[PDB]
Amino acid sequence: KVFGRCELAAAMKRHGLDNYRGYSLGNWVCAAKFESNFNTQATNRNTDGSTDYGILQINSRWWCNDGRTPGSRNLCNIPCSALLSSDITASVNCAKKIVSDGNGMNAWVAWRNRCKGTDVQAWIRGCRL
Ligand SMILES: [Cl-]
Ligand SMILES: [Cl-]
Ligand code: NA
Repeated sequence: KVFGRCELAAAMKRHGLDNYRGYSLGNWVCAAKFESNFNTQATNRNTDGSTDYGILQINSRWWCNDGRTPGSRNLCNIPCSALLSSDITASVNCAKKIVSDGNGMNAWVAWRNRCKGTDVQAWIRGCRL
């Protein structure tokens, strides 16, 4: 599923991301735009052999099982495929774990490079929230 901006903001808010660990909703919408272009089916292979999955591009080295990342963990206790669903529940639940890990939203390279320090509220402007 490819979300609209406000549609995604609304789903994220309902799943409790607005202000989660102090990150305003616009941070999460911004991260999703640049990680996945709001596409839940987005995948990207990394040099280390891990793969990023879903709307928040969650990586198999640590967070999910895909059966093909030797030596990896599955901290969210889910198959990576769960992160590709039209229903964002699994991605949000796992994202809450990631952002709690120690580095906050710096765990998302696109967030650090394209969202951090910008007017992130702009991502939720105009939305009925
Ligand atoms: Cl694996
Ligand atoms: Cl933080
Ligand atoms: Na894994």
